[PDB]
Amino acid sequence: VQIPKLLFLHGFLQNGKVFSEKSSGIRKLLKKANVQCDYIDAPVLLEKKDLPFEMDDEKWQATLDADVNRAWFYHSEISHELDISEGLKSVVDHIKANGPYDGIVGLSQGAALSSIITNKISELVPDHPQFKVSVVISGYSFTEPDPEHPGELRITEKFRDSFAVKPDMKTKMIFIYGASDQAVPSVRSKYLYDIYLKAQNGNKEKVLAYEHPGGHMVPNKKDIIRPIVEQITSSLQ
Ligand SMILES: *P(=O)(O)OC[C@H](O)CC(=O)C(=O)CC
Repeated sequence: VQIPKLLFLHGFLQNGKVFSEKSSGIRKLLKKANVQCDYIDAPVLLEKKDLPFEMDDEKWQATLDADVNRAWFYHSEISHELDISEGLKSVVDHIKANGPYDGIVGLSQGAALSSIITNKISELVPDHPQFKVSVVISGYSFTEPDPEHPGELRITEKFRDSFAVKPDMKTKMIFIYGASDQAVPSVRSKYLYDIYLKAQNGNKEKVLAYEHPGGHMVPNKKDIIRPIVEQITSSLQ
């Protein structure tokens, strides 16, 4: 005490409260291991037209009532169109005011953003050290078709620096993805995992991957979340 602290970044169409509810199992284990888990809300307030999937008026009202019409950034299928400035500043401001944080945990948009923040934390928040641990749940990077490599993807130029990982990072990366996930197919999370693995010269003790059988969700099954939490707590020691 003060005990280690992790910052949790939710996914598209959630908020801090809902993410806390969805991550209750992992949070229970971390709290038992004397780790503090902080949840914050994404700043981009969505209108119905900003949804990339169908939803009726009733379900949209329900979304409004729950205060979950939120994103870290507007969705686009075209990576060069993405703008993370507001969401990034929101998290950075929070860390400035409430840090330092020993680690970070992100889901889907929150995981794309948490990965970028992991890469850049010491530049974004002067005097803040590297994270000890970064947990990337159903994450992805801002890829596009590679013109000279049909069928292959590259990171869009706007975000090349953002997803660049320096060699010899102290941070332990923990990737989590669901085998059934169709919102963010695991190929995207593995693509991002590979960037870290390469930067760490193939060291699977520093860059870890856990696949669960489920879909686009924070996993809760004992046999998956226990080893994950063990890896987090061991990095914090
Ligand atoms: P992530 O969940 O933040 O990004 C993936 C999609 O844009 C969001 C999504 O499929 C949903 O929010 C589904 C409910």
